[PDB]
Amino acid sequence: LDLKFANNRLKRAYIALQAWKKAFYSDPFNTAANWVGPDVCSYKGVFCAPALDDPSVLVVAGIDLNHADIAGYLPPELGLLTDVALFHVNSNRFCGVIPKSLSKLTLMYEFDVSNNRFVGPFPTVALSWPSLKFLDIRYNDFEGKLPPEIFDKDLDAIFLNNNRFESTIPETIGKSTASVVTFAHNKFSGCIPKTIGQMKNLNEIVFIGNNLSGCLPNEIGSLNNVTVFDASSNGFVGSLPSTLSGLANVEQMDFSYNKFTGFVTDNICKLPKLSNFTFSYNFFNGEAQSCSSQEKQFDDTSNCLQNRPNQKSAKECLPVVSRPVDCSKDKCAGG
Amino acid sequence: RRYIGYDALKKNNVPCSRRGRSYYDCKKRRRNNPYRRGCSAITHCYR
Ligand SMILES: *[C@@H]1O[C@H](CO)[C@@H](O[C@@H]2O[C@H](CO)[C@@H](O[C@@H]3O[C@H](CO)[C@@H](O)[C@H](O[C@H]4O[C@H](CO)[C@@H](O)[C@H](O)[C@@H]4O)[C@@H]3O)[C@H](O)[C@H]2NC(C)=O)[C@H](O)[C@H]1NC(C)=O
Ligand SMILES: *[C@@H]1O[C@H](CO)[C@@H](O)[C@H](O)[C@H]1NC(C)=O
Repeated sequence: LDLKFANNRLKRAYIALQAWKKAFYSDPFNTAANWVGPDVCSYKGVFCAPALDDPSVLVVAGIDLNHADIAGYLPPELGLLTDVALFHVNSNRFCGVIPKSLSKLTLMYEFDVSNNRFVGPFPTVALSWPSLKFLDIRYNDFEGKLPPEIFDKDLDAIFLNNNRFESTIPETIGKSTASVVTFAHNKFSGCIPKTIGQMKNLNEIVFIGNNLSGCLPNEIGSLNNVTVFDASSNGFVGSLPSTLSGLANVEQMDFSYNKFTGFVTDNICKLPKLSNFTFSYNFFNGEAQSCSSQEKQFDDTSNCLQNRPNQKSAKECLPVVSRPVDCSKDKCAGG
Repeated sequence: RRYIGYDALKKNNVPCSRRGRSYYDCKKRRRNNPYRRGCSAITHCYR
């Protein structure tokens, strides 16, 4: 050791990066060949800024490693890498569970491990970060239950797409400030909790490709300022509730590849902001009188509308009990 | 026209093309300060 740094805090960052360089098993872009020398602020991927503690001293404030296919694991020596808030490590072949030592990153604000080969349970270390507002663990192989403690934190975005979650959606979902949440392409079992409308700020939401069931909890209508609502490729059964007319700000909705029954309401479906309203590949004894004229976009394929084309064989449309589930006495819709 | 809830299904896309900048302040990088947060919610600030 014969190197001196501008401050003592960047000295630990050099220790972490060099040890984390030693954990790089592959780098086709040669983006890590620059990681030699004490002048860390010129390394490719890391960025410096005047420290919020004192503007006199500059510190490594963020790490950005967008696509740049990079392989390896995250060693525990990254705990010395303090004060970083943005960690963009997306679309690179990293592996290994997130180290527990990353809990020392008290200033973590946005954490981007999307499109990685991380194979763990859920990162219970990603919950100790108080300032965290953006969290995406999408296109990863996470397993097990989603802890209900995630929504209790003041988060702004949660991404969980293309994972292997196997529990049910926690009842704590209503406590989240999260503007956008994504549960797509996951094995979420159970029903949607009846605690949604306790959001008051949820903008976008998606439920594509889940093994979810149950009649739709009508409390979703309280989302007055909501933009995207999607429940495609799910196993939902029942009729559409009439209280969804409160979604005045909704712009797009999708309910395809489900087993919905009942009536389509004409009331809310004429919203000046709603676009591309797809309900195809479903069961709907109701009619879409005002809900395929060409001022907006509607889809009615495999919906069993006798007046409309592209319907389903009358032997396939309600050859079973034509009664929908009562959506009463059901544990997911009322008493 | 720009919805990030649907663009999240694309593993390769990012909320900000300009590298280094925070996903909330994805504007011109006069100083490229990682500690500056322009927008508040991640729906009104998509690029
Ligand atoms: C209006 O809404 C409808 C319904 O949501 C929408 O139709 C859907 O469009 C999306 C694309 O925006 C289709 O998604 C594709 O589906 C095919 C299978 O049919 C998949 O193979 C595709 O995945 C490929 O592409 C991905 C992205 O590049 C890759 O990540 C992936 O690995 C694959 O290479 C893709 O998911 C969707 O199938 C249709 N819906 C139906 C019923 O087919 C329509 O586009 C909307 N109109 C707009 C946007 O104005
Ligand atoms: C949605 O409207 C509620 C009701 O006032 C408000 O408290 C909340 O901040 C709004 N959220 C937005 C604009 O996303």
